[PDB]
Amino acid sequence: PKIKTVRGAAKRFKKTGKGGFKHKHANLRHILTKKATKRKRHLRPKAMVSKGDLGLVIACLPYA
Amino acid sequence: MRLNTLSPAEGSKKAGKRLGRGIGSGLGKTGGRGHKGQKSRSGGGVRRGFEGGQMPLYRRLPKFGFTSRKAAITAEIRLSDLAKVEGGVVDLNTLKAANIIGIQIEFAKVILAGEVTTPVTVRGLRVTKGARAAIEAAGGKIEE
Amino acid sequence: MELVLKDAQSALTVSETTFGRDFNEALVHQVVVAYAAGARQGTRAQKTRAEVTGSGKKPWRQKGTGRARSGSIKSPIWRSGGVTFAARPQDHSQKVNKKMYRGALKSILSELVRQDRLIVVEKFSVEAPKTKLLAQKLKDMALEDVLIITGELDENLFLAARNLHKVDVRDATGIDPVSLIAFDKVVMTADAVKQVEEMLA
Amino acid sequence: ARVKRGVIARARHKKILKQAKGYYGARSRVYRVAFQAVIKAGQYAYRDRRQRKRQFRQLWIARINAAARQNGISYSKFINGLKKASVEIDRKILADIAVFDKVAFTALVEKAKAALA
RNA sequence: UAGCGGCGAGCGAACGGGGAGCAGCCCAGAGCCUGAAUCAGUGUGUGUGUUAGUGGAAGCGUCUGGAAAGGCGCGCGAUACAGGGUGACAGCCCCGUACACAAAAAUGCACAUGCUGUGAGCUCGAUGAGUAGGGCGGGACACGUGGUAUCCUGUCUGAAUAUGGGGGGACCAUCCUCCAAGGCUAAAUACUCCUGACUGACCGAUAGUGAACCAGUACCGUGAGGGAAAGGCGAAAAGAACCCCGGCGAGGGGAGUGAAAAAGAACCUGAAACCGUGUACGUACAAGCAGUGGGAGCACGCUUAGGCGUGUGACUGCGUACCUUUUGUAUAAUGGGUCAGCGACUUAUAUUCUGUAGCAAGGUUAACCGAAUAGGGGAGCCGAAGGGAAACCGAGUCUUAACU
Ligand SMILES: [Mg+2]
Ligand SMILES: [Mg+2]
Ligand SMILES: [Mg+2]
Ligand SMILES: [Mg+2]
Ligand SMILES: [Mg+2]
Ligand SMILES: [Mg+2]
Ligand SMILES: [Mg+2]
Ligand SMILES: [Mg+2]
Ligand SMILES: [Mg+2]
Ligand SMILES: [Mg+2]
Ligand SMILES: [Mg+2]
Ligand SMILES: [Mg+2]
Ligand SMILES: [Mg+2]
Ligand SMILES: [Mg+2]
Ligand SMILES: [Mg+2]
Ligand SMILES: [Mg+2]
Ligand SMILES: [Mg+2]
Repeated sequence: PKIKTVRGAAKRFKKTGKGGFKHKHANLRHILTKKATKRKRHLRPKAMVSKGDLGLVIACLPYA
Repeated sequence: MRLNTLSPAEGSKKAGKRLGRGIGSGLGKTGGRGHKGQKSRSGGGVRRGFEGGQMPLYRRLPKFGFTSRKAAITAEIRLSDLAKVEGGVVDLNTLKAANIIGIQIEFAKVILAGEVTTPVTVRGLRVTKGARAAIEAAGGKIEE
Repeated sequence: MELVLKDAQSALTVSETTFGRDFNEALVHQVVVAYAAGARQGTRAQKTRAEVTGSGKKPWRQKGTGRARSGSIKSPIWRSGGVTFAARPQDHSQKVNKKMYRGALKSILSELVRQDRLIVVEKFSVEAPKTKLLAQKLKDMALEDVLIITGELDENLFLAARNLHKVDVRDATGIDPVSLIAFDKVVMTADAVKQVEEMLA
Repeated sequence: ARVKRGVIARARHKKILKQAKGYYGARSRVYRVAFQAVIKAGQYAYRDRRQRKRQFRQLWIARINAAARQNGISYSKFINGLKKASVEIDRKILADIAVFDKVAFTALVEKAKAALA
């Protein structure tokens, strides 16, 4: 039997064709941001071949 | 000619011999050539039971949310593997024995995968830029 | 191809035994072994029970008297109960695919080459219930008690074949890897069920 | 299924237990010897053997000294003469000859003494 | 998994799919026809189990041995050679095993029925209110009041009544589907106090039941309660007549038995810790983890020398056991009186790598069925397509007005 912390993926979750999860950024966005436009410029998720370790505790099937 | 020297020498089952190397790992224990503590011998993983500075916070950090799509799965038609296998009753509906979609779905698509044949007239909705032409060696139809 | 110089009837046939193949042990090993512990819907083994006449808790206090940190009449370390681990019944029983079981079986014509690939007829004068002289027809190979077995895609009456580990009947879709290479003399000649595939007799 | 570890029992123990140069007490009575006595020897023999080739080395060259310095001039100057002499020069243990065949040795002393520039 | 969740532990459905499996009925009523299929109790009978049972195959000589069951040689039986037994390991001795036979009586269950109950079946009926919703407080659904459907009700109220009414997850409309507030129901399904028959890569008396033993005993607690140790002579007792020492004892010596008493009853094998008796070397000016390297000498067996094996070890070079824990240990830190025997990284499901093996753009089955490891079964699972949150696009695709 194996429950996979549904919140682990209930936030930042997907496996690119290579496998590497595209994590995500955030920091200021939507919490309180006013200052610094470019800073805010956010982008679109990446990884940490340093944390993808744990960031893998989950996984299971090709879901969405 | 049997040798009365007290023996034979035939053939049967005396072994298959092999399957996988490394079929053992000091396991069952580790009581052996030394003071093998186990727990690899620090002092704070005794009965393991520990996974701390846990695997959640500061790395499972903030969120970029997600509606978690509705539209069933609706897997893509299949790897352009029509004809000589979709029954042959060209178009496509489900019970197929070399590229099937599973009946619980609804919509289809096609994608531009591998080969076709030529006989294959696909209504049954949706064409990919390519599959339109890929199945130009055929009858593109499409009822949607 | 052929089936080697013959006694009893005619000689042999040109069929296919799925080629006849070579042998890769990797298979037989994993396959015959997989078979041992196969009549195993479960099986005994409870000599365990870390929880015995475990009646009552703690004997000596914790502190005092010295004699070390005592606790629980059932203690594994102690004398009468508690087997630290051990286990339940449990399955053991494996699971072989099909491609493997059905995988490269027989080779008796290939290695026990000179030993077996015989084919005559099922033994019919064989009168209903009797073995008083099944030694009769067992001169039809004269190849003696030599483990030996059979198949005739027809449970018949043949069963007057009881003898410690002498000869056997085992018929129907019931080949059996072990019992194959567990004998040395296994003329099958279930006649027709020797079909390239469905030679399950 | 079973183990009755009791058969590899003394088979494991007698094994060493057979270390009774007396030793003494359980030092060959029980398992105090365990290894704490045999594992002992079992190391003493390593070095304090390995040691001998320097324990019989210094030995000879005490005698070797007493000899040549009893004919005049000692194990220091002595060897010097000897070494300055290619095919003409061998080395101790046999430079023990000074105890079974003096004159032989006493002759070597010569050849050494004279080689001396 | 979709959801729920200090969206934090952890909680997890259903739709739908494969199968085990299969059945629907009465009341809320009058009239008709009239005891009718319907269950259920009871007597009976067969079926079939259960409780006693019956009969059941073939061998001898010959060798060692106390004993043959084995060795050599020849001979039978064989749905029986499964197992147990007998003076050691037996298809042939002894109970069996296959195999075929059974039960005056009793009851299991099935069928057929007698009794009594019950009512079948058509005609005009008739469709379950202090009940559905609801305000309030809890409680049930994976679902924590949340935009929360839906199920209960403490409480306070309270409808339509079938050209009416509930559900389709807040809510409205729409269409789809279904009739609540009254009851009955086989089966697949859960279970071990027992009974019978079969089985074990499950134990072998610190194992296994606490208990192979007159064991929940003796034992300790006012109690509730708690909780042991303790198997073996031999093949048959043939359990040791009689004599001797002794105290009309212990105990023991002869003698008898017997293959053996070195088998003597505290009894099979009989290890260890521990204590005696015999003999040899060492030992009464000698310093310490007691061993190591020398190594004399004696005691001993040796080689028609050749400087040997063995116990010994005067004397002399080094030289402060281990464990564990620590920057670090002779350590004046723990841990060990010594032996003997138990005594701790297993197990199951699930993932992810490695080796390996089998098929390959494929690989594989689950529950289940089974002339039970076979085949049957592809529900389904994984991979060949990625991207965007998602609509959706697709070898693309995001991002942006953007084509960069
Ligand atoms: Mg240790
Ligand atoms: Mg430790
Ligand atoms: Mg499918
Ligand atoms: Mg308590
Ligand atoms: Mg026990
Ligand atoms: Mg199969
Ligand atoms: Mg040196
Ligand atoms: Mg809960
Ligand atoms: Mg009888
Ligand atoms: Mg409809
Ligand atoms: Mg016991
Ligand atoms: Mg015993
Ligand atoms: Mg005895
Ligand atoms: Mg002295
Ligand atoms: Mg010596
Ligand atoms: Mg350290
Ligand atoms: Mg200490």
